[PDB]
Amino acid sequence: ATKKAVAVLKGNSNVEGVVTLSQDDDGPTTVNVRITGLAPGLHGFHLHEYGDTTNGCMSTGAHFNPNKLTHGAPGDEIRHAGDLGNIVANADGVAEVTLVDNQIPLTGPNSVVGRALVVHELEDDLGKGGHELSLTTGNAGGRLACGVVGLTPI
Amino acid sequence: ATKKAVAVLKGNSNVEGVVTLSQDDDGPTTVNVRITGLAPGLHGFHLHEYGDTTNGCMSTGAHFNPNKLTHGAPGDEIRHAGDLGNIVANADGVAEVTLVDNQIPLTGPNSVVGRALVVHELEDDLGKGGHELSLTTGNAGGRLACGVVGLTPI
Ligand SMILES: [Cu+2]
Ligand SMILES: [Cu+2]
Ligand SMILES: [Zn+2]
Ligand SMILES: [Zn+2]
Repeated sequence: ATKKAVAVLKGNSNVEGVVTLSQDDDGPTTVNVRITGLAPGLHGFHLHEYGDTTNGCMSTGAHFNPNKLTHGAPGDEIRHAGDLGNIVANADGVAEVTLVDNQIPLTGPNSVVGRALVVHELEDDLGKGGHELSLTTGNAGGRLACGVVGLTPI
Repeated sequence: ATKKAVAVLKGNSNVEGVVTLSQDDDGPTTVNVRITGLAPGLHGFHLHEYGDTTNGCMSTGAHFNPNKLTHGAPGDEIRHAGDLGNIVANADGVAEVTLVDNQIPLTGPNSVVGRALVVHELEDDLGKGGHELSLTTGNAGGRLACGVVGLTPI
């Protein structure tokens, strides 16, 4: 029983991309990321709470965090539901990677359909940077591009 | 049990807009529309099945139609769930209006969160135009702008 979703990422920058998501029943969610125009290196990549882009990517609110935990790495016990970690942009400015995660389902109470994905200006310090913002945003800086998670045919 | 959503409509031209949606429990959905850049006159306004904008507005698929009926006016018995009728653009190209509809909930099996709102080039003939496309699309022509229905703070 596969369900599928997609986010088209755009912003007030030259960064663009498409992210596809799929899930069987209540299993983990598979996320295929392809984003262009990125500065080579690490970029924070998160599922934010709201699929609201009225005033740009800041309208999407904070990292999706139904458990009221602090910011961490995807592999950590302590993390936000939306904490997908970093993606790596290559020398052509392309990040292309498939991630699998268990806190961003497409069905049920914590469904991320209608929320938003956001790619960030800076590396996500995973809560370990010892910076003022480490424990909330990973100090990932600005929101280069974002898109609402929408349903797509199976 | 209040729920709210929003769609930010964008497309290939200067037509753009913001549509807010709200629903208490499982009652009707109130829809506040503001769209600019329109040719003065009538424009079809529909909720399409998919929140997929990978191929511009065409990838949003057909009108949301969980009951598999033919295309109609919002007040008709025989209509698509997504059939919200026409909106009227004034001489300045602005269409601002509030609609209430009972087939576009924000929760449940027929929820429209993660689907898409689309504003059309032409008038929706409401299935009565005696046209080849009347009973599917209302012969409403091209898709000027569209946006995914995303969650927004209550
Ligand atoms: Cu983020
Ligand atoms: Cu339509
Ligand atoms: Zn976080
Ligand atoms: Zn229709």
